[PDB]
Amino acid sequence: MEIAFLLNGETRRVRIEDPTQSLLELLRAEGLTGTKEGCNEGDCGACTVMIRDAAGSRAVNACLMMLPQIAGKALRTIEGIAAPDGRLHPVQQAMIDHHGSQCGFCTPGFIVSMAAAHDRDRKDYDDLLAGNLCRCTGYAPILRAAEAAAGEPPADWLQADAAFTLPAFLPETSDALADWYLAHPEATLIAGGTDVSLWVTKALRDLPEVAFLSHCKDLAQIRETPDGYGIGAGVTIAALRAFAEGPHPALAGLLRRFASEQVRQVATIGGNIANGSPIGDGPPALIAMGASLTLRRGQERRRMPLEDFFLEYRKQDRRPGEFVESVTLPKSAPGLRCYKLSKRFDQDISAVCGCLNLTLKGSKIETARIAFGGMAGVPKRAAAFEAALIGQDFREDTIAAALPLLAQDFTPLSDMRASAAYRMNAAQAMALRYVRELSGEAVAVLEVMP
Amino acid sequence: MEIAFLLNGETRRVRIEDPTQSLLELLRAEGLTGTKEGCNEGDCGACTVMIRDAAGSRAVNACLMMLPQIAGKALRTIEGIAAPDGRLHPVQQAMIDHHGSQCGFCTPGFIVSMAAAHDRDRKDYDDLLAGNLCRCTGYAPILRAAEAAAGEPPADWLQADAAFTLPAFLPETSDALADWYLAHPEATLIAGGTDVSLWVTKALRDLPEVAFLSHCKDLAQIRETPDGYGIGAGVTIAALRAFAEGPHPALAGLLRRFASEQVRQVATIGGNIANGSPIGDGPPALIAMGASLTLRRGQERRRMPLEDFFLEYRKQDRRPGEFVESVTLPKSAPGLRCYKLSKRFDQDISAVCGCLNLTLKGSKIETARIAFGGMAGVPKRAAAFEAALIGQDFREDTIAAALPLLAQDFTPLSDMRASAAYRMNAAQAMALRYVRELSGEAVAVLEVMP
Amino acid sequence: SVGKPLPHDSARAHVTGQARYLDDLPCPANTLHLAFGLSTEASAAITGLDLEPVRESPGVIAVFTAADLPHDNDASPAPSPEPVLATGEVHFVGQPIFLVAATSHRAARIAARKARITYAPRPAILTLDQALAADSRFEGGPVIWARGDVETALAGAAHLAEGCFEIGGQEHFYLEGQAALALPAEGGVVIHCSSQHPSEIQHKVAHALGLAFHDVRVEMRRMGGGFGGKESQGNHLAIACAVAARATGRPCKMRYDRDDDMVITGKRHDFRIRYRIGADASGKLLGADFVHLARCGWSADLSLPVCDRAMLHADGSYFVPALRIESHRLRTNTQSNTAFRGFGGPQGALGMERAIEHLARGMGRDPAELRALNFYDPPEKKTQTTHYGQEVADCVLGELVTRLQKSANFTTRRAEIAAWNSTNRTLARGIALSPVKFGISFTLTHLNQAGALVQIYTDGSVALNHGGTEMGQGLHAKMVQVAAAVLGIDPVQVRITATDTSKVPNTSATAASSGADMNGMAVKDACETLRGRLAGFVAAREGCAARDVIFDAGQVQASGKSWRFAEIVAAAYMARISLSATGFYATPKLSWDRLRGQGRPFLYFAYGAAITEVVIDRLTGENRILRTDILHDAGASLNPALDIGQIEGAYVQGAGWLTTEELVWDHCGRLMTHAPSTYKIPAFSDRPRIFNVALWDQPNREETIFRSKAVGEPPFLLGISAFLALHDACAACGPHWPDLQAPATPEAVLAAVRRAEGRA
Amino acid sequence: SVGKPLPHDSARAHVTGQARYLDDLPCPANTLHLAFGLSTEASAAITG
Amino acid sequence: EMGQGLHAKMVQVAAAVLGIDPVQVRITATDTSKVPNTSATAASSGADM
Amino acid sequence: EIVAAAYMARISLSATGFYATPKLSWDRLRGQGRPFLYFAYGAAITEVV
Ligand SMILES: Cc1cc2nc3c(=O)[nH]c(=O)nc-3n(C[C@H](O)[C@H](O)[C@H](O)COP(=O)(O)OP(=O)(O)OC[C@H]3O[C@@H](n4cnc5c(N)ncnc54)[C@H](O)[C@@H]3O)c2cc1C
Ligand SMILES: Cc1cc2nc3c(=O)[nH]c(=O)nc-3n(C[C@H](O)[C@H](O)[C@H](O)COP(=O)(O)OP(=O)(O)OC[C@H]3O[C@@H](n4cnc5c(N)ncnc54)[C@H](O)[C@@H]3O)c2cc1C
Ligand SMILES: Nc1nc2c(c(=O)[nH]1)N[C@H]1C(S)=C(S)[C@@H](COP(=O)(O)O)O[C@H]1N2
Ligand SMILES: Nc1nc2c(c(=O)[nH]1)N[C@H]1C(S)=C(S)[C@@H](COP(=O)(O)O)O[C@H]1N2
Ligand SMILES: O=c1nc2[nH][nH]cc-2c(=O)[nH]1
Ligand SMILES: O=c1nc2[nH][nH]cc-2c(=O)[nH]1
Ligand code: FES
Ligand code: FES
Ligand code: FES
Ligand code: FES
Ligand SMILES: [Ca+2]
Repeated sequence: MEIAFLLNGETRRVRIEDPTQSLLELLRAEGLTGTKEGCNEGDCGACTVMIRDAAGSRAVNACLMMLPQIAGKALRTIEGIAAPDGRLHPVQQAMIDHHGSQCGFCTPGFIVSMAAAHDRDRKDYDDLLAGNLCRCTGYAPILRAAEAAAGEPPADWLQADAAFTLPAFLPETSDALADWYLAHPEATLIAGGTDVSLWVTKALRDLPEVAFLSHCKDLAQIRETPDGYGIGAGVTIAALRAFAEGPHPALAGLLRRFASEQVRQVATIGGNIANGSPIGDGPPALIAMGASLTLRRGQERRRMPLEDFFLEYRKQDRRPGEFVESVTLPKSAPGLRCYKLSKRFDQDISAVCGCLNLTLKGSKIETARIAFGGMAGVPKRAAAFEAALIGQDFREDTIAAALPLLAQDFTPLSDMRASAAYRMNAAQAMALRYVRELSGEAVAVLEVMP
Repeated sequence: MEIAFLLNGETRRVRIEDPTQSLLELLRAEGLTGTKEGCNEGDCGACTVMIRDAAGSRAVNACLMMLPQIAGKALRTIEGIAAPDGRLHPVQQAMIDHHGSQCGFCTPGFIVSMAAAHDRDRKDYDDLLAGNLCRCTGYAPILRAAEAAAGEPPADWLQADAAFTLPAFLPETSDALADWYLAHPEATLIAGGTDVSLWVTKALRDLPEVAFLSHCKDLAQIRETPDGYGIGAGVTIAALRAFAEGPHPALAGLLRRFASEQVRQVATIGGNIANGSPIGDGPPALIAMGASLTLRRGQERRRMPLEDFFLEYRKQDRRPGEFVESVTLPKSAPGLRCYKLSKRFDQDISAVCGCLNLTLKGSKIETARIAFGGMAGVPKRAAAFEAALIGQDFREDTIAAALPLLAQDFTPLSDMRASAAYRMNAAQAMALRYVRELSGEAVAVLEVMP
Repeated sequence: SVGKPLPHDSARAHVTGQARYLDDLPCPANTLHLAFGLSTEASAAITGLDLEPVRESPGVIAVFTAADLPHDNDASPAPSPEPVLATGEVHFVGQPIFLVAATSHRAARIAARKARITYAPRPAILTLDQALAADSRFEGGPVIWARGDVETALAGAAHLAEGCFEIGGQEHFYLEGQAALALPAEGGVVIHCSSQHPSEIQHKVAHALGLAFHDVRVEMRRMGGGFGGKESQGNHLAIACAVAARATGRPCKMRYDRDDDMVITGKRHDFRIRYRIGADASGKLLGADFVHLARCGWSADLSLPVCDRAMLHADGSYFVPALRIESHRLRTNTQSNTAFRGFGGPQGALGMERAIEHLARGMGRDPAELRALNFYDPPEKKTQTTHYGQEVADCVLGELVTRLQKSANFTTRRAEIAAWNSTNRTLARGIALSPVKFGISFTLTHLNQAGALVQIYTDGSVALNHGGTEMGQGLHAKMVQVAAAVLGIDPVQVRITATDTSKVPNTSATAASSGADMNGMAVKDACETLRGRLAGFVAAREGCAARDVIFDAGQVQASGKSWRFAEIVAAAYMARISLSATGFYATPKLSWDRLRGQGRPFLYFAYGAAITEVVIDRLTGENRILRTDILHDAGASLNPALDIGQIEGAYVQGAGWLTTEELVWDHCGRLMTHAPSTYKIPAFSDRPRIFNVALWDQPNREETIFRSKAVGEPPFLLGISAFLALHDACAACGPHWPDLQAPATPEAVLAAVRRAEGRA
Repeated sequence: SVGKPLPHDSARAHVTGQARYLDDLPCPANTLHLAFGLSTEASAAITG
Repeated sequence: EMGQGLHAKMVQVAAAVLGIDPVQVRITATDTSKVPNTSATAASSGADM
Repeated sequence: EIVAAAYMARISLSATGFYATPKLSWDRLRGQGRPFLYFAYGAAITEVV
């Protein structure tokens, strides 16, 4: 199978014989030695490269992304950030003038992230660079660079890629997909591939029978519905974030800390769901705001409430040949609030994810949607707490008084991330937060300005 | 097409896609970088390698030898001359002990030649080594090394190779040959390939439709006949030399200076003849001794006297699909005498090669066969000179008086090797040498001892 | 040139991705790749080792075992051995047991996992107490040093504080991973690696192959980060690479995948520190008694020097009339710990730091005056000494802290914070100030030497070469700068070359923040010889005296005439004056005795101070640094930009160490945190929102390269201030001792809050 | 040592083909190889 | 070294002057980053100098 | 043993060396001078046929 793409301005056609190869490896094996490998697991950014296509351009990690995924896109690595004539991009001079590097190794990474940010005039540096670790400099000199270079005309040569294009299965339509999956129930569906690639890079696994879904425009749509919004499984977490900024700030606020921009740009909500991990951050929130999920098999089409999709740790309500096609969210849920607790704020896995949604009949608690990630083999609402909560008055003390229920709703693990006592204690702590927050008290450490 | 051979003790099977490639190249691209390239033309010996099969073992130039030729053979390169446990071969130690290397570059080749000579207890070093040039040492140290190693038991590890094997066409019998050639008259026959390889290495030419003759045992035989000896076309000059040492010392003597041992072990008399050069050293001698040549097409078989095979420079009495099958020599010819004349004695091309055979009726000249290479577009007898010679007395003054007839027999050219006047005068001189010789006087510089 | 803020020598190259690190170098097509197969037990005998599945794995070429090792099998940086491949038994999960060379990294990795290994397990020692119990230790018993008589001091003391607390390790996480390559080169090898110590890589490879040192050449041009992680664990890779090479006939490269790297290499020594400290009524310390339990791992590595340094820093920044340390270096079945920025120092310092703070809370005093009151005296009869007896004659701590507090608006802020706290019930801010005094030089004395070799070509350009290694810290630029300064020409004419034991021999590892101090001298020494030759020549030529020939700005001037440096060199060339030289340097004044704990192991100390302010969340412990202000003394800096940078980066790393960085093992010894997804270094947004860093600009008393001061490790200790502040915040939440352990993760903080709140 | 008749420094390596000369050095797969194209005139102006 | 024995003679001088056996001395490749500004090896002067 | 001891005593074990032949001076254009340090000699008797 043959695909084509632009590589640093030049057209390239390649014979894929192993569809599972990461972009990081094609690259170095071609001698484009500039993209470094620092962890090969998604967290370091040292492999960041810039892709582009009709949706625009973004920076993503080459280590997670496999070849077939870049078909027809334009790719730009560090060695092609500078202009053909040799002129440095404003982002490089900046880094030079500001001492943004010491050991060097994390640099191509930042430059590519910085460039791509520059190309779209984005300036939310902390979030944009979350995904680029540097162990040398403290970061400070890098912020100066970014800032300093933002007052500089975008690189023309990088925008020219826009004009472009104008073994393993690559469906273009949800139909095509459903047909084929149906025949190959056992296949390995790859979307973003941000969880699947660790099976090849770390577990050294080998996957035959593979299909890539990131080419199904129709599976990655955001549709306004009579009664909510229809989210396609292939929608990217970055995208989902962008959309939520309006009708679901809380959800948006959560996604902010869902991996890094480099993963968010290709990681999918479908995926985050289909993965099925009790530490997924999507499910808790969605469950809190009580969204629904839609499966699909051929032409058939079930449709449960999300929380019900999860039976047991490592096991879901999915039939042979059955695949996740979308989820649906209400038009609104002001009651939502989401808590993510981890060792470190950015790009980290949840010890516990607290998602709360309470409806009021003035001072009285009408409805209680309460979900948690990471307190059980599965994400799940906290029934006994929920229960004991209905009808009571919405004040701190009532809540204070129901906490214990949580220890019956759940019996959390212990592990490198955090001890069960703490995970527990923290779940409880989240609910006190929820009252204090709704009652207008200051509560969040990330909102304190110096 | 796939062939097999033993490489420094190990069995190796290779896929031939280009049958014209040289052993010297396979060798290097495999990285057996010890075999050097110093002229790629056959003259230096720096690429000498040792082959072995049932006839025994010999040293030959890998730059002249193409791959299909070593099939079923046992190949030893410099990197395999020392035993597997690291012991150096008697010859190596000797070279170290006697300072037989300065620059180093011509060394692996001398070692290979030296070893192969040791293998067979051969001791004629000046001849064995004529084909290994060295620019640094003066040769003397090498003869000391050769000499000091001969007193040492042969390497057991090299002898063990004897136990072995016990697109491009490769005939095993003269029949298969005749058939195939007949259908492919335009094919390029390659025997020893010491003349054909320079079309590929220096002219950079490319040959499609190729057949290798060195695998027709039946084409390389020496058969005793009622009225002479029947020499196969594939018989090597080395081989021919050895056979003639008895019944045709003069021919043998000549062949001692026909190229070098390395070339002599694979160059064939058939080829010498089919190449058709006016400087070939074979023809004049055979002509003088009056040998005849047999051609063969399919099952047909012509048969003229040798001189008649050469019509014009670069043009022979050869029919489409006809090939040279053997030559036949008388059982004896005591009158033959052969003169080679060049710039340097060993491994050199003749400026003039003169062969003379006179039969006598006591003091009277009965027959006179007199032939020359290098004085015309073709090897030819010297008719006017021969004629005027019969009936006269065999004394120096009658010869002296007939000399000018040679100027009528030949009109020699001029070139880098020698001027016309010198070629001519030399021819004449050879005649005088012949009387003087047969008349018992001292006349060859190569037989004077210090 | 020395003194100007010029950029790193490979800035542009870093920034366009042309700088090459080891895995980028081009190498022959037949190069093989290697990967170790590791033990899965913490402690056992190996009982069967079937590798057939290994040899049979695709692309594999050779497989290796201790028995295949042709000579030594030992990568330890110290006189007791540490096998590169396991000899019969394993000692921690991770220990490499055999070695695979296949035609590709993955391939090798894949094969490394197919072995069939049988073990006869044994009781394992994984915790300090276990160690202690079983007397599992190094150096046949603890090391004790004592100055004065503490128990006496403390028994009669107006104020007192006893306390015990944990300090966790830290994984380097250098962005470029361990790595190396070896190329058979007729008779010998040439190794390229990513190491801080090529001269040792030489020694170990040589011994591994049975070759005299001269047949082994290590070249190393740049590492992507090292922080000590590469002071010694570069050995196993080089050895395996050279050994596979000698056998297979071909080049062999090896690089650890991240996961392997974290499981096999060591980390910073985690410490348990137990202290009693006491003072006067006016606050002057009376004595401090300390016990250090340090987790070293299954072999010695550099534990010895490390623990020596922490003892050596147990006085923190204060003068103490009596002080005792009892230092156990406990052996345990886990990764063999090793150097990390600071090399023990931070552990010892934080020791005294925690205590003095505990002391202060004890007497309701303000920590800052308490400290300020006990700093060593400024310079200028009888100077004070440290407990090892080295005069401290250059402590500018009093001045500096003062200056910092003013510039940081310390007092006022402190109040603003109290207020703010009293109005909040879910959040509390906290702020702290901590000082730093760090000694400069290897404690193993004879390592303090360096060499350089310098060449001047006829077109006037220059090639500098020295023993250091550039791991991102700007060493090369400083050395370029010094050289251009001494020869009198513009830096642009000076090119740096790669570190190469065949050019400067017998080097020490680049460490102990001694890179620049010493190499600097050495280069200066070479350049001085060269300049010497030029002046001699100019002088005779232009009749007159050498010392009046002047080299400045690329120009030479003598007897009123002037010429371009090039023109001088060409002429010296024509005159046949050698233009090449070596240069060497040895730090003077040092002598001390490890066993006695007495001497002058250091040339001078480095200082600085930091005031960090943070906030924490009383419910979950989430938290973060809002602002930091530092003022640090880099001597007469050789390059202020370059120095500010080390200061900023070190701070972050330092804080990183006491906040989210956490190592965890499971009950069977397995490293649970072995990958960035579970070991969490400071991410961009953890940078302090307001980060002011500035330098104390004062010459060094001692005669160092342009009176500059080492600046690579010291600043790392400024991280303490963050922990201190984190603890100020807890303290603000209740009236009890928060007893905050390190690392301060949020769980950890939340625990401190509760203690102080008295809710358990 | 000066004065003794000792062998050349690379004699063992000459004699077993291990001494590498420039074309024997291993080099990256992507290495290119060159050759000049030459004048066939003793003296002339190059016109095209 | 071009076949003329220069590196042995140089190893020899070195071993003599240092007082140790030649085996302990290994020669390295000529390299202009190690000894600079050299003349071509010629004029039969390689070893003299 | 000496060397190791020196290393521990911290003595540089590295050194460059240099040399320039003395006594030379001569002038091409005039054809006068001492262009050479000394002269090499020898003799050879050859016999041929
Ligand atoms: C660096 C890093 C940081 C991360 N941070 C977070 C985070 O903070 N929070 C979090 O929740 N996760 C995080 N993750 C993991 C996260 O689940 C995934 O990265 C992502 O959400 C899954 O998107 P994806 O398309 O790549 O899933 P894929 O990798 O494409 O894999 C999805 C899994 O589900 C299957 N699948 C995919 N699509 C479908 C389909 N629609 N129907 C049925 N099955 C399907 C795939 O077979 C695979 O089994 C992180 C991962 C890494 C790489
Ligand atoms: C280093 C060197 C030195 C040499 N020195 C001499 C010298 O001393 N004197 C001298 O005479 N020559 C010399 N030669 C070449 C001489 O012809 C050949 O070296 C040898 O005699 C040709 O033998 P061949 O088997 O290699 O012919 P090939 O090279 O195999 O080919 C000879 C020609 O004959 C054709 N051919 C071969 N066999 C037959 C067949 N039986 N029937 C029809 N056509 C056939 C081939 O197509 C080719 O056209 C020298 C060559 C070299 C490389
Ligand atoms: N950027 C960067 N800086 C660094 C390191 C590093 O690996 N990268 N290693 C540290 C350690 S452990 C030391 S001991 C000093 C070395 O600085 P120096 O060479 O001048 O002594 O670098 C410190 N600074
Ligand atoms: N074996 C060998 N000897 C040789 C040469 C050579 O290439 N190989 N070059 C000659 C020339 S031109 C010189 S100038 C000398 C060099 O001797 P020296 O280097 O010791 O000055 O090599 C002479 N002898
Ligand atoms: O005293 C030392 N200090 C060091 N810092 N980094 C490495 C060091 C070492 O070996 N010794
Ligand atoms: O006088 C010279 N003699 C030489 N011999 N070989 C090289 C020489 C040179 O440059 N000059
Ligand atoms: S290698 Fe670290 S994110 Fe790709
Ligand atoms: S400069 Fe070293 S990691 Fe960024
Ligand atoms: S290379 Fe010269 S004879 Fe083959
Ligand atoms: S040793 Fe140099 S060519 Fe023979
Ligand atoms: Ca490490």
